[PDB]
Amino acid sequence: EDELYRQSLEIISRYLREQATGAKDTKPMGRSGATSRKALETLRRVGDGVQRNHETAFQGMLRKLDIKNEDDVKSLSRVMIHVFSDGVTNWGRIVTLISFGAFVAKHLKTINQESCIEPLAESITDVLVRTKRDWLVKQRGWDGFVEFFHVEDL
Amino acid sequence: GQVGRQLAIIGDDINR
Repeated sequence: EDELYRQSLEIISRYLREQATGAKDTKPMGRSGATSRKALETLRRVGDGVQRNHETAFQGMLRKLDIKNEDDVKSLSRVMIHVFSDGVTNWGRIVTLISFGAFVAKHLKTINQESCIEPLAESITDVLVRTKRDWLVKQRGWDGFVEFFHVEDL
Repeated sequence: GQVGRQLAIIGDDINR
């Protein structure tokens, strides 16, 4: 039903799955697949950098959240709600959540919780699309994401 | 610290 949900889930799931399994999903994208490819490409470049540049904090947050089963993923939806509780929404926060999602999904695979990556990607999508839809739509959705992080030429 | 706050701070950095 919700295209934004679908597309967000597609992008976030692919990134999380791809980051956890190390395998890029060759399966074409659904709709707004141009956007989603570029969003995923953007997610890789920015997301991977977030995980590298904030790996110590991500490890700390991961140890703190202690995400080890599907239930624990709820605890992450809470944290993502907490992210936005100051009323501020921006792509940096959003990509950081997704990046942390990928960080968690990696850890999830090391512990036979690959089954939790889809819930994980789901909860991230849900938080974003359920609670920040208006902002997302206002930012032109994943096109705004791609543009926001687009590396301009000289 | 609270993970959310921490995440927001990182996010606001990534936003730059």
